[PDB]
Amino acid sequence: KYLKSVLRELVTYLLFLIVLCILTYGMMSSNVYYYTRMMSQLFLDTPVSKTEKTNFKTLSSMEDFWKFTEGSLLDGLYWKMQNRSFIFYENLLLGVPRIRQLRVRNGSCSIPQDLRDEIKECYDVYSVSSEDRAPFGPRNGTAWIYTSEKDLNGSSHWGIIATYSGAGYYLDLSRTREETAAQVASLKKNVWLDRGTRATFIDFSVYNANINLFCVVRLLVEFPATGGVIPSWQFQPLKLIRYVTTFDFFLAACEIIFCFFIFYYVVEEILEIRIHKLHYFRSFWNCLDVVIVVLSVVAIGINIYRTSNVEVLLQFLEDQNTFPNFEHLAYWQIQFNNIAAVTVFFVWIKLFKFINFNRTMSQLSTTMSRCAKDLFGFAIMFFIIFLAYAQLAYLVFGTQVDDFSTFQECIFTQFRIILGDINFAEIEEANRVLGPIYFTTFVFFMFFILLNMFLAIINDTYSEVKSDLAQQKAEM
Amino acid sequence: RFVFPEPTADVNYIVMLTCAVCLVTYMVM
Ligand SMILES: *[C@@H]1O[C@H](CO)[C@@H](O)[C@H](O)[C@H]1NC(C)=O
Ligand SMILES: *[C@@H]1O[C@H](CO)[C@@H](O)[C@H](O)[C@H]1NC(C)=O
Ligand SMILES: *[C@@H]1O[C@H](CO)[C@@H](O)[C@H](O)[C@H]1NC(C)=O
Repeated sequence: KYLKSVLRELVTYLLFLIVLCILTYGMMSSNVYYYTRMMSQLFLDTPVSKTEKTNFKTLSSMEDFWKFTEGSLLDGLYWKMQNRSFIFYENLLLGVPRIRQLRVRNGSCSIPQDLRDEIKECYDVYSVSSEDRAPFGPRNGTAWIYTSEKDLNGSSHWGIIATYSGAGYYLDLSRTREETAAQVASLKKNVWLDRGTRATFIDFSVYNANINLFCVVRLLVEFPATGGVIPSWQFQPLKLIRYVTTFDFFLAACEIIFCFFIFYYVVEEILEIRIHKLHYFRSFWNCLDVVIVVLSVVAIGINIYRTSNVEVLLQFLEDQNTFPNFEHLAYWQIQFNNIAAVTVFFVWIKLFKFINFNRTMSQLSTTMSRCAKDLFGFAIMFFIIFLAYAQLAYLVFGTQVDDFSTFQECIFTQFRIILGDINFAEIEEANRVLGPIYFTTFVFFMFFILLNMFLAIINDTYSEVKSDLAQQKAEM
Repeated sequence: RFVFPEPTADVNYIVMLTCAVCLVTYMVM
């Protein structure tokens, strides 16, 4: 046999690949790019005021933030129509933007008594157990009163320094600039960004009715306890009103067919595991199917969890003078994309099983497979030295370089050096004794010696495989 | 006479390293 059985097993895979490709082409269009590009350039690439050149992307002080919040921010939220506020005369600013603050309390840490004459207070780094909850300043509104995480429908964020909660002191802004500017001025006069503040969030969203794509915008600013400002941004093109055009029904039908295909595969895998050979995991061709089906079922579960959860849109459509809460939907969309992008990768990778249709491809596959059993040991022995260099660099230079400021950053820096991108022109300033020594040793031992065993093993394996397959003709 | 602290998120690397060493030595042994 081996032919009349594989032909069905091949066409069933080809149809699966076609459906997956249709889905991938469907979700990713070419209109999201320019949408997000203009949306980002409107807020990030514009100076706070015409008399300086410090944009939100390069904030450096607590004072610059106030210049930003009344400035390039208000100028890019409210556009006078030739009341509603269309950003680019196409994008609709639905709802109102909301600002929020996360801060810690006075006396959150301890100082020694021998120098407790000059140090009058300390503000410890942000922690859920050290977060202030008392009302400060003038106790008028929601901007000076703590609010629990469940009363804001919020969640965690996982910023750059730490993972911030969903609570804090929040404030909703108006619809016209005339009142939003007054509110911001009121916040700035009665000092609101004190020394105790640790994080600030700004959130809003737009519609852009021409195409059907919501865009949710979040801006984070972090204040480390050691001083400084760290900005971050996130623009997400969500889509929530899918069924309008025929292509949408086409995509839904392809999704249904995809679910049917994955159900078929899981059934034929359970049948094979139970009604046939047990513990068939020494193949790498069946350990790939389980990964694909698990990733697919996780993606389907996430889609069912998220798509069926859209009542927040209905609540916003009831009254459209309140802040819409679309933060969870963007997070789940990001998670769904991160899963689909890996699923399609493995689906494409699986195609290698189907290419043995002549001598050359078969022998290349044999060489590639036989060369994996022994490359594994050298890969481990090489990665051990790689991590040794990584930890050495992290311990030595990981305090002044900022390219080695984190372990994974050290790994990426080493890989970039391997590609030939990073030069040590700053390492001497970082260190003059152990800098050039480390650089020379790394670029000599792991680029002239260690990196050639990979070539040697492959070269020898291919040579012996070809010689064996040629000798396989002296017997026949 | 008991407490479920869960106060912070700053992990203590000493216990993690000790446990990792104690399991790695067991595996190799
Ligand atoms: C912060 O606390 C310190 C002592 O804990 C005290 O001086 C005061 O309550 C606060 N500091 C200032 C400058 O108000
Ligand atoms: C706070 O409330 C007082 C009295 O209720 C009012 O006079 C003041 O304008 C309000 N706003 C402030 C202090 O920012
Ligand atoms: C949070 O969710 C509740 C649930 O209905 C909603 O009434 C409320 O407006 C939302 N926002 C806040 C700030 O409570």
